[PDB]
Amino acid sequence: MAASCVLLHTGQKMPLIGLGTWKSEPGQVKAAIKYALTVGYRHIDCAAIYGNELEIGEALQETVGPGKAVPREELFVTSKLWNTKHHPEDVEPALRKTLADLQLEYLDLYLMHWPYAFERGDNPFPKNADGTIRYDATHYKDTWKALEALVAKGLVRALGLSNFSSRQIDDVLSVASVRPAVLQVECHPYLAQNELIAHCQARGLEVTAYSPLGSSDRAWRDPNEPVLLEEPVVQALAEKYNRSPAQILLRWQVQRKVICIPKSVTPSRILQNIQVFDFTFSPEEMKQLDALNKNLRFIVPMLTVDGKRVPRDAGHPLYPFNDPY
Ligand SMILES: NC(=O)c1ccc[n+]([C@@H]2O[C@H](COP(=O)([O-])OP(=O)(O)OC[C@H]3O[C@@H](n4cnc5c(N)ncnc54)[C@H](OP(=O)(O)O)[C@@H]3O)[C@@H](O)[C@H]2O)c1
Ligand SMILES: COc1ccc(/C=C2\SC(=O)N(CC(=O)O)C2=O)cc1OCC(=O)O
Repeated sequence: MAASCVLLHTGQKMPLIGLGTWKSEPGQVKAAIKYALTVGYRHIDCAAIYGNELEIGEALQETVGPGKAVPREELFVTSKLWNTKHHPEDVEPALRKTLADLQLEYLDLYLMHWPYAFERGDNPFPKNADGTIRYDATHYKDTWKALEALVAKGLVRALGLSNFSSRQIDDVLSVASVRPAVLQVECHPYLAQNELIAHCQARGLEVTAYSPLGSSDRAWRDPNEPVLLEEPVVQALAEKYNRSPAQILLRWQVQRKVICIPKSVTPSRILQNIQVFDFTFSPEEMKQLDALNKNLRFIVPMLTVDGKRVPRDAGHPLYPFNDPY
């Protein structure tokens, strides 16, 4: 293991650096997984919705397990339950499909991808006549209880939440027999999540930062919005430390003890992204980076409806991002 860890409340050690796999396509992801594991990654972040678990599974079967290059117990694998699978009856089949594709016997962590549900079925984006999303009203508290049964079946070691707000977290905690262990949200110097991180610390949830590098090749970017990797302060620190802008972004987080899952398919970047535990920022440098916070969220679900590109879910009563945190 190249990265250091944090201790989850379950007793699990979670490496502070994991490999993100969103947009890592079938035909490239297998190579990315194998390279990452070889250079010391022991944490992979996956999701059914990314459309690549089948291929990730082939890589893990080659590389991980008895008689292979990496012992299964040394590997931390996260997946996520997609929006169409919030019904208590659909939770186990969804997980078992993910286990099958990944060719694993268990996950180390399984997250509820969003608090709100989509219509049950085999369309991951079910749509109305008008082309807007068709929702299902299963409450996330009922989904949570069904996720708990999976821990009892030995299928998942830990559970957590993705894109939940502080109120929704507290709502889950009021009924949780198995406590969420991790919250995964967008986090980087433009969206520091300071209040939500503090909230999680108080309740025993470790935080994972998704899009820790500003997701710079995300679809339909605003040309007027800044590029986090081009941030002058970041470029300045990169110079000073003889490191890449990406390493500065990741160091800032792991110095805060925030787990980061940067995605890359480029072997050199994969390697450099885990090499963030051999330098330290001064208190003044941390302060420079903390000053960049500006409530700039890059990852907002979007849709094409009637010729215009619109927020997918922003109007939903259960949308997480409306509260202050
Ligand atoms: N829970 C959720 O709703 C959710 C949502 C979004 C993301 N996530 C997770 O978080 C992971 C990471 O977030 P993300 O994929 O949105 O974006 P990201 O990790 O912030 O950035 C990925 C982009 O940065 C590039 N990159 C990687 N390393 C670099 C480096 N060292 N220097 C310069 N560029 C570099 C990648 O290019 P190359 O790959 O071409 O090298 C890719 O274009 C995802 O893969 C996914 O696992 C979860
Ligand atoms: C593969 O399915 C997905 C499709 C779209 C998204 C969300 C996106 S994609 C994208 O370019 N952006 C940014 C934006 O719309 O400004 C988003 O907010 C997220 C998806 O997966 C959920 C995830 O990233 O974990």
